[PDB]
This record gives sequence, C-alpha cells and structure tokens, in this order.
Amino acid sequence: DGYFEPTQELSDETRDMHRAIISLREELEAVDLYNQRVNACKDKELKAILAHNRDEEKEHAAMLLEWIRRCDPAFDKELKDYLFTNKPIA
Amino acid sequence: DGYFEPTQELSDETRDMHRAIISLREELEAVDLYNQRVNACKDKELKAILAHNRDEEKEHAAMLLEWIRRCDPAFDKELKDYLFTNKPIAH
Amino acid sequence: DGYFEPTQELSDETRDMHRAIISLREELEAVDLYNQRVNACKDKELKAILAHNRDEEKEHAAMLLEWIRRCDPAFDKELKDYLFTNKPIA
Amino acid sequence: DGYFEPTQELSDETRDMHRAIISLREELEAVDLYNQRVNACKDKELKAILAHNRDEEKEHAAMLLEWIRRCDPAFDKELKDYLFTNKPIAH
Amino acid sequence: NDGYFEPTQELSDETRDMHRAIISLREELEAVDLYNQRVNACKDKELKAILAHNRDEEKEHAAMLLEWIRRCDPAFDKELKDYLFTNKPIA
Amino acid sequence: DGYFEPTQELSDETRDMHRAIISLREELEAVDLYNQRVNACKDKELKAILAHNRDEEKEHAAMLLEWIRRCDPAFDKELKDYLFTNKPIAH
Amino acid sequence: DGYFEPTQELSDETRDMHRAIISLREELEAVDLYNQRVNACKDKELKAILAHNRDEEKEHAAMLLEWIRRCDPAFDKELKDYLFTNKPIAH
Amino acid sequence: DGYFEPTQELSDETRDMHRAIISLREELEAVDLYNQRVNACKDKELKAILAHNRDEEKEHAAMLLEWIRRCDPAFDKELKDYLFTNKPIAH
Amino acid sequence: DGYFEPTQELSDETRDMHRAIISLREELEAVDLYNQRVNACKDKELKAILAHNRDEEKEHAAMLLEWIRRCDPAFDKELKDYLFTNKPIAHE
Amino acid sequence: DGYFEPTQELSDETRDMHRAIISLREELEAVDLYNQRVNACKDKELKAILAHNRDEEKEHAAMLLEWIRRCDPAFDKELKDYLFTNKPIAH
Repeated sequence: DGYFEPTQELSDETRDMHRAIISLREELEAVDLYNQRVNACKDKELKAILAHNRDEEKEHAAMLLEWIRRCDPAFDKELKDYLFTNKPIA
Repeated sequence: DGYFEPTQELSDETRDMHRAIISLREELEAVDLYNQRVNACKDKELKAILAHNRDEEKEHAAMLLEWIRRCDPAFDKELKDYLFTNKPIAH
Repeated sequence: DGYFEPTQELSDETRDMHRAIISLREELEAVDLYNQRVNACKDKELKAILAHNRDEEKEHAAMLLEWIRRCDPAFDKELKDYLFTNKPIA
Repeated sequence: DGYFEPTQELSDETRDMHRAIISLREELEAVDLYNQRVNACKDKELKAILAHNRDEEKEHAAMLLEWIRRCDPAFDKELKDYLFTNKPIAH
Repeated sequence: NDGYFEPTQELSDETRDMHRAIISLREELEAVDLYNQRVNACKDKELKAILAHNRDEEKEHAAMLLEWIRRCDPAFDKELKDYLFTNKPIA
Repeated sequence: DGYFEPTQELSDETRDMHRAIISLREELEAVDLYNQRVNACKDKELKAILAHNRDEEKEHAAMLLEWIRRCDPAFDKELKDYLFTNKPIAH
Repeated sequence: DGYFEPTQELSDETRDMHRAIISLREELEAVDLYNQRVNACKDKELKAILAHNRDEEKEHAAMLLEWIRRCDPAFDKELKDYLFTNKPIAH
Repeated sequence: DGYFEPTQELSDETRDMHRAIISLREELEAVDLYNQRVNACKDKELKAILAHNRDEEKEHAAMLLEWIRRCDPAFDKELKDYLFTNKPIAH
Repeated sequence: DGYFEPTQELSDETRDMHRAIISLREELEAVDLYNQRVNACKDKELKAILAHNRDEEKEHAAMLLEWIRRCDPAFDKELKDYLFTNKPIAHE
Repeated sequence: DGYFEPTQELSDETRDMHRAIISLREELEAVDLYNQRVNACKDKELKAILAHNRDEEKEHAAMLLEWIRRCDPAFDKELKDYLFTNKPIAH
C-alpha cells in the first residue's frame, strides 16, 4: 500500500520520502482514531490509555514531520509560512 | 470514511478535528503519490504539472497542520520540540 | 495502483496517460470530499482552509486535463463540443 | 460509496455535485482502464470493442464536466485559465 | 485489485483476453446499476438526463462485450441460447 | 448490496434490479476466476471441479440477464442489436 | 487475492489447496449473499432465480469440501467427529 | 462485514445463518493463511505454532458446518452425496 | 496484505516476525468478531460454537505473543512493566 | 471500521472490548510496518525515527493488552499460561 509506481522505478531517496510520509499519515490516523475512541469510550481506565497512546503518536508525527522538513525545501517553506503563528490561516 | 465510531456519538469538535486530520492525511498522500509519479514520469510537461501540484499540496498540509496545532496543545508541545531543529531527531 | 495490467506490458505513453488520469481522478475526488467537509464543517477557520484547498484543487484538475486533451484528439474533440457552451447538455 | 460525511448532513445540491463528480471519476477510470486493456489486448475484435467503449466514455466525461462547470464558478475560472491553450501548462 | 487472482504469467493470452472481456462487462453493468441508483436519487433535472444518457450507452457497451464472449465460449453461448429472448418460467 | 445511495432513498423496483445486476456481476466474476484457476490448476480432479462450477455459473448469469432485459427495454434493445450476430461488432 | 506469501514461494500442492479453499469460501459467501437477497427480495420471479442459484452453489461447496477432505487428514478427522451427528456441538 | 442488505430487513435466523457462514469462511481463511505461512516460514518454533493453530481452526470449521447442515436441508442433500465418497467428484 | 515493502528486500527474520504479528492480529480480530457475534446471536447452539471458537483463538494469540516476546527484548521490557499489575495503566 | 454487528446491538462493555482489541491490532500493525521500513530504509536518521516509533508502539500494545487481561478471565489465563516461560510453545 502507498506504492503507486513499481518500487524498482523509484530512487532510494523517493522511497525514503515515501517511508516517512506513509509513516506520518499512519501516525495521524492513529491520533484521529484514538481520539474518536476517547470520545466514544465508557470505561475510564481504557479512556486514559487511549488518550495516552493518542498523545504519543503526536510526538511520532512531529519527528517524522521534522525529518521531512530537513529533506524538502518546498515543504520547509510552507511550514515556515504557517506554523507557530496567530494570524488567520484562510 | 475514516469514521470508526458512529458520527452521532462524536461531538462537533471531535468531528472537525477528524475533518482536519483526514484532510491532512489525504494531502500528504497526494504529495507522496505525486513525488512517485514525478520520479517515474517520462513526458516533461506532465512532469512539470505533477511537481507543481505536489508543491501546492504541501501548502494545504501546512495550513491544516497549523489549524490542528492551534486547538491541540499536546500536538503543539511536540511540534515546538522538533520543528526547525538541527539536532538528532532520534539518532 | 490503478494498474489493471502489468506495468511492463504498457508503453511509456499509456503510462504517462495513466499518470494523468489517476491524478485528475484524485484531484476530483478531493474537490468532492472538501465540498462535503465544507458543508458539514463547524469551525469557521477550518471551513475557510477547506474551501481554499478545494478551490486550489480545481486548478490542479484543470491543468492535468489540459495535458490530456493536448495529446488526446478523441477527447480534445469531446471537450470542444461541450465545454464553455449554452446548449442543453442533455 | 464515496460519501465521507453522513448523507443527512449534506444539502441536495452538494449531493448532486457529488453524483456528478463521482460519475466523472468513474468514466475517467473507464477511459484509463480501457486504455490499458487496449495496449495489452491480443484479440483484434475484442480490441475494437474496448477502444469504442473507451472513446464513448470520453463523451460521458466531457458531458459531466460541462455540467460541473455550469454549477461551480471557481472551477469555471480555472478551466478558462487552462483549457484549449498553447502555452506551457506549468512548464 | 486487477481481478487477476493468479499471476498473469501463468495464464494464456486467450484466458487473459477473456478476463479483459468479462471484467470490462462487470464494469459497464456496475455503471448501469450505479447510474440507475443515481437517476432515482438525483434531484437536478439536467444532471438526471446526462446520468440516464450515460447509462443507456453503457448498456450498449455491455451487450457488445457479452456477444464477444458468446462467439468464443461454447458453454456460455448454449446458456444464452437456452434463456435469452424467451417467455417460459426461469427455474 | 453494493449501494452508492442510501437504501431508504431507493424504490423496491430499483432495489430488485440492483439485486439482479450485482448477482450477475458476481456470477460473471466467478466465471472469470474459475477460468483462471482452471488455467493455473495442477490437480486433475480439482481441475474438473473448478471447470464444472465455472460452466454452471454461466447458466446463473444467463438467466439473471434474461430477467434484466425483460424489464429493461433499453437493455432489451441493445441485446437484440448485438447478440447472436456475425457482423464485426465494433467499426 | 488470497495469497499472503509470494506464489513462487509456495508449492503446487499448497497452491491447489489455496485454490480449493478460496473457491469454497467464495461459494459459501454466494449462498449467504443469495440468502440475504431472498430474505429481502420483492419480485417473485427474481426470488426463484436467486434461491435456485443459491442452492446450486451449495453443491459447489460440498464438492470442494470433499476435494479438501481427501487430501487433508487433519480436516478429515474433524469432519468425522462432528458431521452427520445428532450430538451437541459446544456448551 | 458481509451484510449486503440492511440488517433491519433480515430476520434473526437469517442473521444467525449469516453468522455461521461468515465465521466458517473466516476459519477456512485462517486455514489457508496458516498453510501458506507454514510453507514459507523459516523458524521451527514459530512453524509449529502456525501448524498448531491451523489444525484447531479445522475443528472450528467442522463444528460450524455441522451447525449449517442441520438447519439447511438443501446443504444436507448435497453434503450427503459428496462427503466421504470414492466417485470422481466431477467429469 | 501485511507486506508494505517488497519481500525480496526483507530478511527471513523480519518475515518470520511479520508472520507472527499478522497471525496474532488475525487471531485477535477473530476474538473481537466472535465476541460481537456472541453479543448479537439469537440461537443458543450457535452461540456456544461461537463462544468456544473465540476462547481457543485467545490461546493461539497467547502462543504467538510468547514467541514474539522471546525474540524482541524491546517487547519483553514493555510487557514486564505493565502486565499483572494493579496500578492505573495510565493518565498521561 | 471493525464492527460486524450494528453498534446499537452491542453493549458498552462489548464496544470497549472492541475499542481495546482493534487499538491493539493497530499498534501491532504499526510495529510490523515499522519493522519492515527499518529493514528497507536507507537514510540512517529516518531509520532511527522509525525504530523509536516502533519500540514505543510496543508499549502502547503492552498497555492495551494489560487492560484486556484485567477483564477477560479466559484471556488472563492463556497469558498466565504461556507468557514469560521457557517450554516449547507448541510441538
């Protein structure tokens, strides 16, 4: 999954980017999923574990994001333009 | 649809958070798939289109991420810890 | 994917075409998806970001489809008959 | 099915636009698929059948697209920035 | 998923042309069912006519395909003989 | 079964026609698939089981299709105009 | 589909078993699907067809399950223990 | 999930038949997968674990299938004819 | 299913660990599905086979995990911190 | 979404168990996927991230499974049984 072109036609660099990105996407999905489960959960202990797991995947996502940012000038530009501001995003 | 719990059991703010995450996920996927296609592409004009679109999707991602950041203090703490650093992320 | 035949049995031409159509299908799907999220969205700022991404995806779609017609005369004709007209599409 | 938000939370014209877009995606897929089968086909008679369906689906697409165009001015603005031109698209 | 459940390299050109024909038929048929459901659910009249128009030609697309199947499948042919254009109960 | 619009927004007539088409599309898939397994099969006894069930599915398909055309004047018309003929089916 | 390890890592035997088990799974799903479509069907003629196709496919299941037994001693044991008995299954 | 019609339109005993069939299909899949895995496996201890589970799922399948036959006389007629037999299952 | 990198690119070891993990996942999925079926079932006999199959799959699961614990000192560490405890699993 | 039966037919306790199990399956998938990416990765910095994330997902998993143990006596049994032992697991 994620490979839309045969791997052997892709450079190792493109494949590492693929790895980081699909990993980031999966981390984000896990944030989303844990978060819905927290909201729907009844059992307090389970709810805490889910909110906990959820918040670690945020660290995972950030780490992958930063690795992407060091390898990708066009992305680094965009993260500079929007991240850590207070102005309207729109 | 990415909705793993029935929608009627999730609040407006959870649902918006979901709209944002999945939108971000789809944008990153676009970047990845566009990158793969750019690498594999033969027609030079097509190639220029795919790379143009890939770099725009980067903009969409940045925007969605920042909105997530502004109402997610836990995500915020982490991005401030790693974004724009020079040190070994994990190593 | 989107490849129903082994990639190695198709020409660079059929594959560049494939690249083009699949990208356009994904840009269209995103228009549609952002449209739905815009309608159902609550937070004004998110709705604005969702609308801004969606419309930008419209530019992508349009650029990809120009590439298609410029090397597809069977399609460039269809667009010629229907696009930018007043006539009942029927 | 391609509905990512509950059907009851979407207006009728959002749902018509969805029906138009998904239909257009399907036809486009058809063109792409038929193109692959054409390229990879052996039997000459099956081959002719496939290519016919294909160029026919091109019509269906053109149809849906103009219908989308009537209804979406942002989209109209864009097709009129790019269609039937001669200048490098991004390039 | 290509509808190939066995490696292509282990199937003859014939089996592969047949598969091309069947999977193409399945696809036209689906678009019929889909367009059908979309016609019924549709609200906008002009969209509706287009959806109906696409659907009927996909019926032509379908019929060409199953004829091609017939001419190169004695077992299928026989069965279409037995039941098509008929009026006795189907049991 | 494979429904792109909510069941409650679809008449019983459109829903039976859907039950008919999807069943047909399954039967046809089981044909294409048994045919692949037949070509790939090593064991003789299994070969025969596979081919047996394959030819029978063609009846099931037959059959369901007759049912369709009886309530689809447009599919009826496309059938008569391509089936059992010996002309080249595409230009 | 159904192959979770590369086909070139599997013996012809394992692959014929796989053929048999996936085909059995498919016949069974048909029966289930046909049974739902009967439970839900409105037109009578279609119903008879659906039930007809359904019951034929149970044969296809039995034929495959037999094939499996003759070459799976461990499966041959378990079927001897439970099938055609009047004793309770579990507790 | 294997429900092709809305659950609200199926009777309870159809839903129970569905539960049986789908669980049987899952147990049969686990047999197939564990078989493929045993064939490909490298570590001896893991191998034995995979082959263990595989055999027990064969039991799980036999139980379920006894349950289906005892309330589907049509599955019975066909089971009685083919199970434990010498005759070539097909020809 | 399971393989996101070409198999030719992964070691026998990584691929055995993949075989163990995906097996464990399938067996846990079997438990969840049987559990849901047990809850929704309206026939006592079927219910009993459902519930039976479901409790044996717990054992399959358990064997598979033990095999993982042995080969993965990282997984062993985490299992020892939390398994058979009484304190809150979390609140962070 | 992992629900095989409508959620309105499942108790809160079956749904929490579902929430636990599926979360546990996802964290295990993560381990597996990270393992494969580690093996295939080229860039050493990314690699350290992947293995970091991977080993943290192991804790997530341990946690969930400790939760399941605490309310599944048949599970808090196989685990007392097999876990932290040196016996041959199967045969």
